[PDB]
Amino acid sequence: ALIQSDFAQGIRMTPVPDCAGDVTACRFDITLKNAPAAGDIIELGVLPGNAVPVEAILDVDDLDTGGAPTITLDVGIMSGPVGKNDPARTCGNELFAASTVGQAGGVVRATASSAFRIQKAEDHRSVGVKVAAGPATGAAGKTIALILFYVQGTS
Amino acid sequence: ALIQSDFAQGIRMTPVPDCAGDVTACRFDITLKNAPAAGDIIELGVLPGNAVPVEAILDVDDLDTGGAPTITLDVGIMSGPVGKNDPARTCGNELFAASTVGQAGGVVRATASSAFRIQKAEDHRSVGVKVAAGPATGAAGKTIALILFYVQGTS
Amino acid sequence: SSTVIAFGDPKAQKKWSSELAVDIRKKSYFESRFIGTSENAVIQRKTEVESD
Repeated sequence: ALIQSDFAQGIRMTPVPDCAGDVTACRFDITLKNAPAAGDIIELGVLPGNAVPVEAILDVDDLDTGGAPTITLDVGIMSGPVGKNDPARTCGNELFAASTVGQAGGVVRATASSAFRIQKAEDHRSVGVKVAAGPATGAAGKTIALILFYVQGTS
Repeated sequence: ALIQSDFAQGIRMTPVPDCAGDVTACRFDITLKNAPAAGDIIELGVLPGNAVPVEAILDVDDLDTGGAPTITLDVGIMSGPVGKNDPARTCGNELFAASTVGQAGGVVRATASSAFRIQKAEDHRSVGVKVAAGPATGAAGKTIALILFYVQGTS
Repeated sequence: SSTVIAFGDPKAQKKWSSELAVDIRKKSYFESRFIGTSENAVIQRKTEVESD
């Protein structure tokens, strides 16, 4: 399922730098109406045209309320254009790989070597989180929030 | 024994902020084609003008592919001009000191107080990588990469 | 964001060149200079069966 954020639909316009090499960042967040479950390709936010992540800070509230929680979040780039409500869209494990932020609601940063090696594209790609493993007891209305530090005009 | 990057020679350039207090980043990377050896100094990139590091994010891959890894990178500010190819140019231990990343491969951020208290200089200063301890079995084609959040117009 | 037409988007116009590149004909050695009905011609023409 696709749980679309404000930025993915386009109601909130994401910031894009003007100077080359400048660092910009807007926190991409949602308010989960329901309890997350495996397969939800949450389209948290969008990476603008010519940008590469330089640092990604992922913070969530306590997304599981069960002993030995299993919920894990994978953050990556998605294939199709932004805002297309088509289930045939796949996430990635680039920014984060089987991270365990949601077990205790902590904050972790990009700790994968592949995070900063993302290559450029010419069109607006969408950064979306996928719950690889379903939680033991899903939470009703907690918030998942990314923070992307992307730079334009890198060589 | 300098292994000069495209940034140091002058082929690939480095951004400079046009406003004081504006974090700008450009991932300084090389692709060294020889297994690093003890005493090698690698000139990743240039810290332009009146700028100071704020956050350093090393992105070295697996440099040791043998048994008990021994490599210990450390970075600093090299003394001489950016472009001179003199082998006798010293490297400090400011941003990282005996950093243990590269034994396994991954990302390590600044964890030494010296990384944030760098002083300005009117010239261009080049950030260098020194391999303090020789690899047990060096890996040939891997890449090291450092990212500087240097900001101009500080105090 | 900022508007981008991208490269593979269906809104990126393309223009076709009207003028054609051609393979120039291989120059034929036996041009009209040689093939002549007169006697002093390398490749004589026999005109017997043209009208008969």
